Amino acid sequence: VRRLLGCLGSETRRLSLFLVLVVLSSLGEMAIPFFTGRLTDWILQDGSADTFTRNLTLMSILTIASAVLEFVGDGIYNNTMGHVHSHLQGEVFGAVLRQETEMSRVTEDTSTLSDSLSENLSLFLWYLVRGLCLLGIMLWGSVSLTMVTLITLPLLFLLPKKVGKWYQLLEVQVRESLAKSSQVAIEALSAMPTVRSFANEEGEAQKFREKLQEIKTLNQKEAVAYAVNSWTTSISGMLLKVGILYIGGQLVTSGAVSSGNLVTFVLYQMQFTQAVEVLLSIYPRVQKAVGSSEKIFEYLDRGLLTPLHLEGLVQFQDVSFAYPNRPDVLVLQGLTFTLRPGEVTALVGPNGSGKSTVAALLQNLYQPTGGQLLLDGKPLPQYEHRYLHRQVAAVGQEPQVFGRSLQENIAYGLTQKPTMEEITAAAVKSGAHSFISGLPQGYDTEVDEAGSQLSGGQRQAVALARALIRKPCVLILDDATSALDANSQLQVEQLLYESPERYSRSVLLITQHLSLVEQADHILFLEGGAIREGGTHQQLMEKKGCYWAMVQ
Amino acid sequence: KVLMWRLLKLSRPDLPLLVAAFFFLVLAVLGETLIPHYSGRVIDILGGDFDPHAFASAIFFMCLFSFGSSLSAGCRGGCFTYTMSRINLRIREQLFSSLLRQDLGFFQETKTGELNSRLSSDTTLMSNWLPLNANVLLRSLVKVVGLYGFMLSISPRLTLLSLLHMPFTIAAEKVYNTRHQEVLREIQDAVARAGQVVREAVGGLQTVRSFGAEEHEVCRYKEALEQCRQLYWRRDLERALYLLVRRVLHLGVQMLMLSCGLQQMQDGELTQGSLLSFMIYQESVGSYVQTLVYIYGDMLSNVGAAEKVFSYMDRQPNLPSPGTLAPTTLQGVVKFQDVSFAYPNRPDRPVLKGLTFTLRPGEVTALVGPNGSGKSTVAALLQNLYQPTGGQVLLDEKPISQYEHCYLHSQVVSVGQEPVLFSGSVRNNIAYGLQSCEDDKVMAAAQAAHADDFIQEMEHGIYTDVGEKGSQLAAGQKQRLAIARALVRDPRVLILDEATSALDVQCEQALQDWNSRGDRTVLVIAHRLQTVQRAHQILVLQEGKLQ
Amino acid sequence: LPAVEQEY
Repeated sequence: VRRLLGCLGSETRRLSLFLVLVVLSSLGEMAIPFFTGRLTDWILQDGSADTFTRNLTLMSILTIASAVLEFVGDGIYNNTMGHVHSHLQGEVFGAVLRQETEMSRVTEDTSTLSDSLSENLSLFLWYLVRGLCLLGIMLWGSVSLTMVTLITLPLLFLLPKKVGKWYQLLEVQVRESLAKSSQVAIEALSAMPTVRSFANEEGEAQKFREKLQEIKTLNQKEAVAYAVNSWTTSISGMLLKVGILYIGGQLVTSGAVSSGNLVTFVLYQMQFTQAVEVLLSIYPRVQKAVGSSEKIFEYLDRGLLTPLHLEGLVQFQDVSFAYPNRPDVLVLQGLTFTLRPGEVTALVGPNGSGKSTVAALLQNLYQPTGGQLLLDGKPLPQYEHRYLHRQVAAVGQEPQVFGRSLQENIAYGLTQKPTMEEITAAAVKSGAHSFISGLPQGYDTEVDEAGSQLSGGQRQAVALARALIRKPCVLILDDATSALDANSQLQVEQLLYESPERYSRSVLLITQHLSLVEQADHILFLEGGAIREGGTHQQLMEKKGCYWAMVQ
Repeated sequence: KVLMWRLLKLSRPDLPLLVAAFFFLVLAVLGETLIPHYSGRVIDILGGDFDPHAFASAIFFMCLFSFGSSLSAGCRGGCFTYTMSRINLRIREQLFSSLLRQDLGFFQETKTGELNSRLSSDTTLMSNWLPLNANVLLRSLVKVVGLYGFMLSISPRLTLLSLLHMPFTIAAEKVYNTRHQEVLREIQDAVARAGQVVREAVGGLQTVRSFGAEEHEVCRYKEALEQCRQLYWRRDLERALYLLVRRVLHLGVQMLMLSCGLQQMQDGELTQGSLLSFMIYQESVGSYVQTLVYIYGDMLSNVGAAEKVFSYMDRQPNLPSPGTLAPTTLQGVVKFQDVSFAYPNRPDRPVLKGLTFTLRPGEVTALVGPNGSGKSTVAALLQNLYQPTGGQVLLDEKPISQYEHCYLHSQVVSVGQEPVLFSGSVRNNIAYGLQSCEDDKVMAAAQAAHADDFIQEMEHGIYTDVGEKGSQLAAGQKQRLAIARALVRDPRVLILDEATSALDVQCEQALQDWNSRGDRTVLVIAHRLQTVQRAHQILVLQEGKLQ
Repeated sequence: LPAVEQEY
């Protein structure tokens, strides 16, 4: 039923020993009052008969063991708690990433639910054993007072909860109404120019006061219930302290128990009061943590080829594409495009008409919405994920680089990091080294996180440099022409065409770049989800195609 | 600092509670410090005799005094939590009022998120100083002084041992209170870095999934998390060790404590009843003496928060002195001479440069030219929101600053391209700002703005509610509402900005044909040439200069 | 681990 205990299987032996250390410490602490009754009785009924030395010695040793065995006790707990706590975080993070591209809050709650449960659970274990073992020795002193103590205990359990229900309702109501009152003020402040324009600066003050008077009358009921909540706890604690003493007095005067036995119960009962109160206080907190943490378990329990470079062959057969939002969000269909090594191509079409999905589909990041497709004559999932990812790479629709130096930011995912100078050399080839050399340490200077070190002018060249670092046999791009200066990007496409990679590799970029428009060896375009155009811009215009119609 | 004095002075209007509550505090402390004294007295009387006359009397008074303490504790606590409320319900009223007197440039720099945290959350800390923090300190301090009096009453030879040991605990407490906070921030910095790793991954995941690069992301997190685990383990290990030294130091008293007491017990000047009162005194003093030094940290936090609020309380606005003139009638003539302005947050870039132009009640003036939408400053300058850095603007040949603030905006109104609306009924938004308006007057204004033609579809007509910031209504409907908001005020100088967004020429001509535009000055600002069909004069704005 | 004030 409950799933919160599923992770305890990896360290069962550690916790079992921890329980043994807790019970050992719990018994040792009880010696402090138990002897206190015994020495007091010994001296009132007998002289300085040297019996106190042996009795007192046991008091020191037992409590020393409790403190020492406590420290060795919890120190094992948290050290082992952190080790499993660490594993839990990585797996939960390791699970969320394993999803589509269609969020950090999921790691935030487990970041605060774990510590809330892990600390409170230790407190409950300590005090429950201490509470249990306190009853074990307290029952060995007098069977009459113990029965008295157990009878009055539920009143402390019950009455504060009944009264506390009245408070916890009112405090929430005040707090939520206060948020509403403060929220109205922000609505005026956020639209301040309009307020000053219409001279309602006094009206907003009046409207704010009106919402505060409604809270003032509510507070006058909040304070009244505070006395009864305080009066309930204080009287209940009192009414047991007097009760045990009086029932003790009749018992001891009857001769059944000695005066000292009553003394131990006085100290024992006082310790019990805080033990039950502390144990009950943390119960709502641990209850909230375990109940809320069940939501995390939804996320937790949610090929032969190893290419170093792609073979260049690609094909399609009635392929279809759709948006991740819903199956009815199909944006492409009837795709039959094919590719071969050495082919240079360009793509264009309506925004959102499956162009982005096709690029993602070509990278095997998402399964086709229909039809069939293959790469190098083989299915896309027919290769190892890391190797298939290294088979072909593409520049994303939003060119950016990670928060790392240009000498190492391009080595992501690669099994062999290239040389830092070679990384700088790749930046020179892509032209990013022109701005990269202006860094505080050139290529060695770390770039800002999420590509914040430079604008789109250098970001587009950075994406090309990252692709140039891999230098795959199959390349692709989507909307890369709108990220930086057109002339630099057009020359970059021309540089790729003039490079010897024009025979050792192939590429197809979905962008309206003029250089790729005129230098394309082939092209294919879609309209309304189906293929409806292709070829070079000049060739299509000569053939009176869509390019010629665009001249209107 | 002296800042505590102003915070203290603020609570003086609530004396009929503080004085009474402080009386109950004394009656609660005295009622509590005496029950241990009678507790030992009962067990001492119980030994060596069977005297109900002494036993019953001892129990009765012990029951009475603790009962009085318990009743006073509820009353003492009850009064202060009410005083905390009335402090919180007074600062928020005053703080909000002070903010509304600030200049517009102040709100351009300050973000609403900062102010909301400053107002809604931080003002709670401004109510926990006197009602809560002053108490725990005073309640504990008077108890510790009183308890040692009863300590001295029992056996002077036996108190001195507590006085020697106790400073050792506060020395350990002082070290631990600072040491664990220092390490806690060391955890926090590592934790913040771990969150940053998550933030980077989630914002650019499409780059990551282009490769099997998810391995480097978990390696990023697993090693940052590894630092957290090591830093975590370092902290609670010290907490556990600090617990041990304090726990064994408890034996440093009680082991020694009984040795002197039992030796004294046989020798004299002590009885078992007298001892038990001391025994339950000792472990209570250590708890309160630790709390007393503990609460001082919260003293600085709440007072430290006071510099946040009172900074906005005392910020002197830079607006000119409020105007006083209010003529019976206005001809609505506006003239400009060499006016120039720059934003306070973006100075030394004059958006407008030495402008000069004049408007008349019987004509219509149109403003054209992109200017990077810098022509909007004329709309803001005319309503006396900002101030002309150079030159001055004269309305009816008078300095606009001399006109009373309430009266001025009852004659000159504007409608920006962004129809800002407030939560509440439509009937409330149309007549916004006015002290009172008849529903009959709104109907004519609603019809004049052609807004009544669609609002009647809504429930209850004009009294239909509107979502916050106009979330419930459409933009085309929102523009009409703002138009009615201006037409209902019977203005003499109208300012319409980018009316071509949803209002056609015929819709705009209706506004231009009203009593506020039929013989009153109206300024229209747009980018298209459609304004040339009816504007009397044309001003083109290029690079902050009119040609 | 024992307990480590909010009372007014």
